[PDB]
Amino acid sequence: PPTLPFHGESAYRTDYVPKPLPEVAKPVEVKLPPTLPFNAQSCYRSEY
Amino acid sequence: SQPVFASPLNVEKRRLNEERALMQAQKANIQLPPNYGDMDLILFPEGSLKNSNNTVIPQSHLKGKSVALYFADGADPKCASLLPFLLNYYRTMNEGGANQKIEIIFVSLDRDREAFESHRAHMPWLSIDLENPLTEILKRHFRVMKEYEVPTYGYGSRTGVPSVIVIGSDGREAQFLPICSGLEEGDRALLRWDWRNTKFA
Repeated sequence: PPTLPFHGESAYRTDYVPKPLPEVAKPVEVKLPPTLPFNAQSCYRSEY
Repeated sequence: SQPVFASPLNVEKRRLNEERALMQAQKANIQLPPNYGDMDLILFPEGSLKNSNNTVIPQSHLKGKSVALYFADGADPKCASLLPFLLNYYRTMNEGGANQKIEIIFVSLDRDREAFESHRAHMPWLSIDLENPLTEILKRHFRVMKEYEVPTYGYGSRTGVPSVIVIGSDGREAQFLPICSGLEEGDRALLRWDWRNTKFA
């Protein structure tokens, strides 16, 4: 008589394989608004 | 080294891969023997697969196809019961889309040439020549047999004839379709096919 060869693979042996790592490369590139150039052009030079 | 370590496809793959790795080693820090993920192989040779019109296609034609081997026997009553269900699944699942989705290769456990050809006349998908040793290599690789004739190496009989095995590009056992296994879902286990997740790349 033959031996029924043991096929069997547990939960811990089956149901996860090493996943590919998540592809993350994205910073928050913020274009700076340039400082709005200032003429609240003062009193002395403004009127006299 | 998947699904097993002791299989002829695996040992030939190991021999070819670390022969090539050693060759590049004296041609050039390199790592010996190579890691299994680094290892690559050709799963089907040039003249293995054959369609319903008896014209050969190479392995590169299976790309983008959720492909599965079908170990089958002409005279087995499970296979005779399963074959129309697999046929209609292939038919409907492939008809209902604007893209090819699943593809089946046929591996034969049948006794002889005439009965193999009579069985193959009913299958509308790809198949492997019976006297091609690739059938025996795949049977020993995925551990399928009707009865203990070839000695398994402390391993098990993963399935009995018939079976549907979703495979990968490197011979990975992507998922089991439980027709005759520890789960025993006859003719409706086919719906467990995750064709989105598994593709022959």
